[PDB]
Amino acid sequence: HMVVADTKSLKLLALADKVAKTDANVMILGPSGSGKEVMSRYIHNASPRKEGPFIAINCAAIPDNMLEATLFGYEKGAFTGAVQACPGKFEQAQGGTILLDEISEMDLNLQAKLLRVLQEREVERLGSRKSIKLDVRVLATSNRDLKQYVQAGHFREDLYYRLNVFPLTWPALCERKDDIEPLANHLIERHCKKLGLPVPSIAPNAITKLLNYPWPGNVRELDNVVQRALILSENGHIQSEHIL
Amino acid sequence: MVVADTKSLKLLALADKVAKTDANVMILGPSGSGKEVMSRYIHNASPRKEGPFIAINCAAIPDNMLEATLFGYEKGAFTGAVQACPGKFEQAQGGTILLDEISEMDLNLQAKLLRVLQEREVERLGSRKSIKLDVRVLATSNRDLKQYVQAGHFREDLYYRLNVFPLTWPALCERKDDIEPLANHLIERHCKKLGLPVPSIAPNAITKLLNYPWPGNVRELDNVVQRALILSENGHIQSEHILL
Amino acid sequence: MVVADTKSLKLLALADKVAKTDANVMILGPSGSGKEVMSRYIHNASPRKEGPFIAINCAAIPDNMLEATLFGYEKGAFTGAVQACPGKFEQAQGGTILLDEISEMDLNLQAKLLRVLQEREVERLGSRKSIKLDVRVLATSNRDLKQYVQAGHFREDLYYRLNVFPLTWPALCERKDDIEPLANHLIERHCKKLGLPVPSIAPNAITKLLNYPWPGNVRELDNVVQRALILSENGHIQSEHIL
Amino acid sequence: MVVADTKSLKLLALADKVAKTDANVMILGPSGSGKEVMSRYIHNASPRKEGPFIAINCAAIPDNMLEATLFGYEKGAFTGAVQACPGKFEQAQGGTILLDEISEMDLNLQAKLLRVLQEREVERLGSRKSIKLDVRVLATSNRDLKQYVQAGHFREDLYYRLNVFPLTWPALCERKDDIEPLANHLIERHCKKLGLPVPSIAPNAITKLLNYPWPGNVRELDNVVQRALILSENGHIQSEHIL
Amino acid sequence: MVVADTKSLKLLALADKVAKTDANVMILGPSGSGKEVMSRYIHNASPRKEGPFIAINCAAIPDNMLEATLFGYEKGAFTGAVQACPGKFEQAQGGTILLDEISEMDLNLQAKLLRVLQEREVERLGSRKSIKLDVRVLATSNRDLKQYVQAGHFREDLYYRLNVFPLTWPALCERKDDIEPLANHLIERHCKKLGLPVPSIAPNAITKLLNYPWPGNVRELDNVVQRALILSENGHIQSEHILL
Amino acid sequence: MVVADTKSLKLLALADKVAKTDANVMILGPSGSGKEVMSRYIHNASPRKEGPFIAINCAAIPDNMLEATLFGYEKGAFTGAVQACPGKFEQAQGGTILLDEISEMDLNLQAKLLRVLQEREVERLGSRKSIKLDVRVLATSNRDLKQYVQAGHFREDLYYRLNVFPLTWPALCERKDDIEPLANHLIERHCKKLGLPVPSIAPNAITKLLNYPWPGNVRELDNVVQRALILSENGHIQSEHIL
Amino acid sequence: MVVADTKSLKLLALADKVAKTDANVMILGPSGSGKEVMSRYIHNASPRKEGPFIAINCAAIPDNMLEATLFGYEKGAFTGAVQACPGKFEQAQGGTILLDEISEMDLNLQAKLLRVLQEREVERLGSRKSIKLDVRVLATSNRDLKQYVQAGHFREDLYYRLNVFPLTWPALCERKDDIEPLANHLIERHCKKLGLPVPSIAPNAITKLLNYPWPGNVRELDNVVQRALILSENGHIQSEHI
Repeated sequence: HMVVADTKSLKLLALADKVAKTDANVMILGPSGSGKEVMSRYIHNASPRKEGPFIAINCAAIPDNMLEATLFGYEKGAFTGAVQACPGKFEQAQGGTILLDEISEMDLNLQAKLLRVLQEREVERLGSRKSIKLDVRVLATSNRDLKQYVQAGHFREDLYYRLNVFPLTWPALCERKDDIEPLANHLIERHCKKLGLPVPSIAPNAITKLLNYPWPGNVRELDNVVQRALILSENGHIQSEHIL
Repeated sequence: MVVADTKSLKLLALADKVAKTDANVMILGPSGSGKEVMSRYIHNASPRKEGPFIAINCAAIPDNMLEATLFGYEKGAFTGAVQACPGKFEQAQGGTILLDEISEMDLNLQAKLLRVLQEREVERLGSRKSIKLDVRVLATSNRDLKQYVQAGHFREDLYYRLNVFPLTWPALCERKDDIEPLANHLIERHCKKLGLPVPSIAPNAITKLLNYPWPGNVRELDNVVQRALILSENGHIQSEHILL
Repeated sequence: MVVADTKSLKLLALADKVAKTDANVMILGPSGSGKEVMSRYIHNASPRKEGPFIAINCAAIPDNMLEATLFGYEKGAFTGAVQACPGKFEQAQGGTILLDEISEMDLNLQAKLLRVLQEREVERLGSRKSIKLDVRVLATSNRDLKQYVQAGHFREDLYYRLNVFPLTWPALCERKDDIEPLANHLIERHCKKLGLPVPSIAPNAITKLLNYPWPGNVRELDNVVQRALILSENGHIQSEHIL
Repeated sequence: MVVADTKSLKLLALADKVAKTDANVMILGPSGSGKEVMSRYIHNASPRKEGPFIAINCAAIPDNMLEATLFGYEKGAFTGAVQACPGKFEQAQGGTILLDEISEMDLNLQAKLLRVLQEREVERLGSRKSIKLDVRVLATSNRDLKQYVQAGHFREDLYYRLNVFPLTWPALCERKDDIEPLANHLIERHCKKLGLPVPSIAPNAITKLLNYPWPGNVRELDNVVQRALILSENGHIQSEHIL
Repeated sequence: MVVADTKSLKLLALADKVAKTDANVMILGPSGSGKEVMSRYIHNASPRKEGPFIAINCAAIPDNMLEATLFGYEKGAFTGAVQACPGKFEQAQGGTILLDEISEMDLNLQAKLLRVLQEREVERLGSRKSIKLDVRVLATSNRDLKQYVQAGHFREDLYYRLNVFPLTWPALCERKDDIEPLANHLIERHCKKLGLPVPSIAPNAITKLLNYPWPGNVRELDNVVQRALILSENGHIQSEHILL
Repeated sequence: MVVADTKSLKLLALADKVAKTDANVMILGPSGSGKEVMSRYIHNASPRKEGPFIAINCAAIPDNMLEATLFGYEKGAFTGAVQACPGKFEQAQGGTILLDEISEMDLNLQAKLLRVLQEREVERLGSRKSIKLDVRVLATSNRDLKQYVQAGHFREDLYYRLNVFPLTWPALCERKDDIEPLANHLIERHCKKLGLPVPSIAPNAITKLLNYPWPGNVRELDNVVQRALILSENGHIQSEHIL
Repeated sequence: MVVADTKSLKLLALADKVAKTDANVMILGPSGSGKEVMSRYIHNASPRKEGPFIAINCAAIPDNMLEATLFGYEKGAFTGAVQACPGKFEQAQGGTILLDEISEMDLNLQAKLLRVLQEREVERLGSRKSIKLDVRVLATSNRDLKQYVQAGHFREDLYYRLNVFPLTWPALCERKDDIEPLANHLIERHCKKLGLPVPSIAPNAITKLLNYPWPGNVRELDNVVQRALILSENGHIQSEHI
């Protein structure tokens, strides 16, 4: 799930263990593609809502301006092309948890709607007046300083405070170097199992190579380097290409 | 109805005065400083006590619906007006309406609100029928309205009409003696979901809370207090901007 | 008709003169200096006293309904017009219309008002039918209309027709003798409106009232006095800058 | 009508020469300086005196309706055209049309007026039917049309067609001998609608009027005179323009 | 055209030459300098004299109807095309068309004209039937068309086609000897539709007429002469205006 | 036109080599410099010489109809498409198409052309049916197309597709030995028109024609020589350039 | 394939390695430099050999139809969509899709592509039905994509997914040993598709070809060769860029 070793990273998980027991909103900060995904899934699994549903949406990746319709759902005719009814992500997360990835990418109007969801514990689909009662635990993510974003007038202050009771900052890779190697081995394992392949190991000098690179792209970059290495082929031996 | 600071107590004594009458009351001071309970207090201490109390945040109605929810509308009044709907003024009949963050109303909306205040009548959008009103008006603003008038963003005639009895609700750091009893209250109300309320917080944590400027006022305190309860139960060593 | 300052008394006497005539009267000076007493005073001194008195605030009509309100309209004349509706001029027939804050009309509306004044007729929006008018005109402005003409924002012919007889109602600090009878006056009516004995005003509170410049003129004074009543029934010290 | 300054008398004698002809006449000079009657004069001294006299102010037609009222229209020529309507030229058939303030036409309207002058026929908007015309044309501008041509705002060919016999009506201060009979005529015309015509009385009213430069010309004098009659209604000296 | 000044007479001899042919003729020179008749002179001197002479002023067609007037149209071709209507080229069949002030055609229009010139065929707006043409083209321009080409406002290929044979009709002050002969004609032409031809116009008036630079050329002269007749019969002193 | 200058004879020699093939030929040089003869010559020298020869001038199609006439269209393909209509490529089947002034196609049209060249099929607008094409392509530009590519106005892939065999047709002043045969040919064709063909220009007129630089090339020459004929028959110093 | 420059040979050896896997391959280098062959070489060297090979040039789809072409659509999806139409991904099921000049896709379209790679399914425009996908992706770009990312024109997440294994095909003046065999190949080709004549080529012409920097790379070489063939039909020296 999430295996790690840097002491700083262990402290974060201990922190995550404390909020997990409660139903507080968690904000996960840090660079994108740095592994915030599993920390979210980790929190849900440690929470009383573990058996409930876990729903994730990436607010920075929904095409055709469909973000708002995805979250809130809609009735037929709510907008051009709404040719059927569809339930929102919140409705799907009922009794469980919802992850709102890259939340800083919602427009102000959308933030106002999210704010009403949070304080009212209810949601209404687009083109509908009926409110649907909600029992949902909210996790979110931002790769931005949200306070800064508030002060620049792009993020609502009242929403910032409701989403920020318990911020956890997930470090970049270069400031938890002890997590490289268990991460890399986990990436290998993951990739080979999915392809139905024996999982190889990483020679010590490749490890060193991996430990002494700053990882501008963090884990997304690491996962790339590692998949490339497997192509250059099995049991990895300074088949590690950074920027050569 | 919580306070202890001498400054705040003088304010509630002034509240008591206006409450007796039907005068419009404008509440100034920063957003999320506690205003909403001043207004509920004023209503409770007023002869309209048994009447409805209706509030609206003019800065938090999405989809441009603020005007629609204030005045109500008839079916067809605008695109989406698919039904008739009473406005907030109608609902406050015989009681009190609180217009929070009034400084957000655009000039046209302001001109409509002025008429309501002058005629004690209101018409729904898409209707020519005026409804006789008996409503006590309360309002809040987090900005200096005199200035906003002088900048051409707020009607002068509306400012005076709402300015009979302006009460300024000071920032938290300017009423430091409210911080301890506020923190406590915030603790009990939060725990009031099968949580045994941890007491006061330890004296050193009191001190810590007293020696912080609270740039986010009561909203910030609430965050800090709920965060403290997560970290856990009967607090000592909790967190704020400049945690180290 | 509540004044005692010499400025004001002379003003009212001038107003008594136009009153007897059918001339357009323009009332200048700041808004919220209570120049509504003047226009209603004029109507009541006029031969049209028993006729309707119709006021409209040109600077306070929402949704751009100003034109439709003045001139009236037929069903379908513009989007939203689902009925016929008489204008303010029609309602003022045989009496007086008050066009408060007239410097706010756009130029197109001014041309229409000019034709109304010249032809003594009015057409509703979406109608080609003329309605004969017998209506006395009064108006106000808090702007200098002459400058507004030279800035190209106001028609010159309309200016001349509206300004045969301008009366400038001065700021409160320029008629300090009006302050106390005014203060007493609106105490009385924000007391009679609630049925209870009218309280006294401490001599020192008086001097406090007379020595303030009143940037908001009568509108401001009204606030101060209402506030004084809330702080309760016997003026001693109630005020307008805690600093 | 009603003049005394030799400057004015020469203009009137010039007008008598043109009136006998069918030439287009352009009358220059400031707005609200009395052109209306000089046009009227011209028509009365013309062989068409028994014909229609039709006047239109190009600077005062609301709602962009200038073109519609000039040329007329058929039902549905534009949105709002719910009927057929004769234009001003049709109404002037066998007489005279006055286009006051012609410099206010946009260029496309000018091109249409040019055609009408050339072909002596006119077509209603939304129609292709031409109506042969027998109409004498008079016109005014308060601006230098020649410079207006050079600024690109007025058609050269239309300027020439309308500039056969331009007559310049001087500002009031440039013909002071007119001011006293003008005042008198303004008073009577105004009192003629109920009251008895007072005299302007000796100078101290007259010379006061005479030593003022009248930036607003006769519209301004008209106002001063009406105001004076309010101040009141027999004597004078109570003339106000600065104060 | 009535003239003297040799230079004018030289022009007419050039005109007599083109007239006998079918070539396109461009008449240059200021507007309102008597061009309109030189073209009619060309028509009458040409073998097409008995045929139609058709004139359109490209700088004077209101409501953008120039293209519709030139080419004609079918019902519905544009909004308000409520009937069929033949173009000017159709009406000029077997005769001559004068395109006055052609420099005012937009580029699209010019391309259409070019094709008419090249194919000797025309098509009505909103139709694809081409009508065969047999039409002599005359044009005028009060501007330097070669430079207008260089300014990218006039097609080069069209420039060459219309300028086989340009005739530059000079401004009045450049042919002083035409003035008196023209003047009398104006007087003669006018008293024609009325009474006895006044002229006998003092010689001092002639001199006055001859020594004026005529900024407005013939149109100005027409004005002065007409004005003169109004001030009375038998020209003596006349205006331009109350001196300078 | 016979052609004689040394330069030109070599270009025609090059044209003959590429004519025997199916290669796209691009002809550079100034517009109106006789490129039409090069294109025609290539077709008549090619194996497809008996097939259709279709020319379009991309810089001369009004109403933005260039794409429509190139590709053809179905009824309804666009506002005004009230008919099906075959494109110029279809009409060129088994032969040759000349795309004159190709540099004028917008980038979207260029991409559509590139597709036709690549797939050797074409779709009419508003259709999605492919028509197989056997058409040889010739093109023309008066721009340097490489530079037009580097400026972002022309597709690089399209440039390379059309650039296999570019031929630069020289300006007139650069093939001076061609001026006299050309001049004679121009006169001769023009007079085929019942006019007897006027003899080969006086020698002095030839030298006059030779010592001019001809900024307008053949278009300008044709202009001059037609003028000369009007200054009638048999040419001397009837040649005008700038005087 | 068709190369002899050792740099080129190393490139193919890498191509062979990635070919046997299912990884996305990105081919960099200048446009008009022969990426075409290579994509195809990979396909034919991969386990998806006999599956369909589908190529689309993202820089060459007119009328803004790239999105429609890629994803397909139902009738009524956009204006003009008068039929249902399968997308390129559907056509490539069990095979390989080549996305040429991918840097040319807009951000919205990039976000849809990302979803296709992540979820291994595709919706037609104007439909909610997801088609399960089994397709190997190849891509090309003549731009430095990392910098395109840094300039904000390309999605970072999509960049990483497309670049586990970038291969950079150098310009012709970096692989001068490829030039002669390539020119021969074009001669062979462009006269196999004729009346089957017979080829040739002269020493001094080779030198000419070898000492030119080829700003247009392969595209320009092809013009020169075709042109030279026209200019004769045997031997040479008549190679042109004067």
